[PDB]
Amino acid sequence: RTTPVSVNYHFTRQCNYKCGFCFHTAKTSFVLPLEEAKRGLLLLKQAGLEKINFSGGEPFLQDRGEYLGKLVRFCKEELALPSVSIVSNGSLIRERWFKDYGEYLDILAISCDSFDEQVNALIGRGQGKKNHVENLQKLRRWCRDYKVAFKINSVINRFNVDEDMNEHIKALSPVRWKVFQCLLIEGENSGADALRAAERFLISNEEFETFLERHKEVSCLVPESNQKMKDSYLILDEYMRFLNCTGGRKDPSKSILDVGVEEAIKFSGFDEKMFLKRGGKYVWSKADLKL
Ligand SMILES: Nc1ccn([C@@H]2O[C@H](COP(=O)(O)OP(=O)(O)OP(=O)(O)O)[C@@H](O)[C@H]2O)c(=O)n1
Ligand SMILES: Nc1ncnc2c1ncn2[C@@H]1O[C@H](CSCC[C@H](N)C(=O)O)[C@@H](O)[C@H]1O
Ligand code: SF4
Ligand SMILES: [Cl-]
Ligand SMILES: [Cl-]
Repeated sequence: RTTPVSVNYHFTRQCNYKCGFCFHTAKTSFVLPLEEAKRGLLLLKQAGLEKINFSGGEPFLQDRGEYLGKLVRFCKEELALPSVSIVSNGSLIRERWFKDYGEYLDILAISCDSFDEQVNALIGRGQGKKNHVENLQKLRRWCRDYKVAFKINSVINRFNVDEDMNEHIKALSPVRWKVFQCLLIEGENSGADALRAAERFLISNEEFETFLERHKEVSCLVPESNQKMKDSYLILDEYMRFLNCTGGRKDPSKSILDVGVEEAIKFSGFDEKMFLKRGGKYVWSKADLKL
């Protein structure tokens, strides 16, 4: 009964950053061959896909960004998907990629948890070599130049919960600013079998709400508490298995490449009502936006 309208494909678990709360960790080095990823994406389109978001891991890592670029163009041009988006740490994105693939990308989301360099060092977002605020503005201006909608994602955690980001976010003029409460996922950032330990990053719901109220002036803010975020996505892992988070883990279905979309998605644990409640359906085609 679940139509895969908007799906996240975490095609790699490799990353070049070390965020201490990371909930999608470097557990394998498996990435599908490009042709098999395309086959899976076609299956999703035949099942009703409208929006694909490429995630990870850091999606720009694979084949020096060309794997991601080829999938972006395939989805936009061959599948005719209404929306093709990416969530990225932004560290590896070069102007050449915009020249080659930007036409086909609706939305580029860059994760930015703080505009303070010491906070980003506490979190593990890079090694502070780049001027982070300038790099974000550089990507934002390339999104302007190459006509891609710009989005920012922030994880609200112990180290940025008191931060005032109003001016910095407005200066980047995003179409969408997703504000996530830091989320615990067993086997990723919690428990004995996890590469990360997010407990020391967590904040209460009350603290999260205080952050939201501080940023009411930002029109593009989309808030996601733990309850709004945990089960409200369709998440495909690097084997194109749906990850079910209803048990606090990322429990994989069988692969859509083996059993098909309809069989696998029955085990996704997707909460469609919450997907809608958090604003998961929106004007997501850049051709329908005013950039
Ligand atoms: N329990 C969860 C919930 C979400 N995610 C991942 O967290 C990221 C959230 O990024 P977001 O910008 O919200 O994803 P989109 O699908 O692009 O969001 P939207 O379409 O609402 O803009 C996604 O890769 C999602 O799959 C996750 O790994 N585990
Ligand atoms: N424990 C956690 N709770 C909430 N959001 C988290 C999280 N760990 C990671 N995220 C967010 O989930 C999204 C996808 S993470 C993978 C994409 C890319 N490496 C990136 O960081 O943007 C990012 O916006 C990231 O900041
Ligand atoms: S949240 Fe940080 S560590 Fe996790 S995949 Fe994104 S950049 Fe990498
Ligand atoms: Cl079609
Ligand atoms: Cl919320």
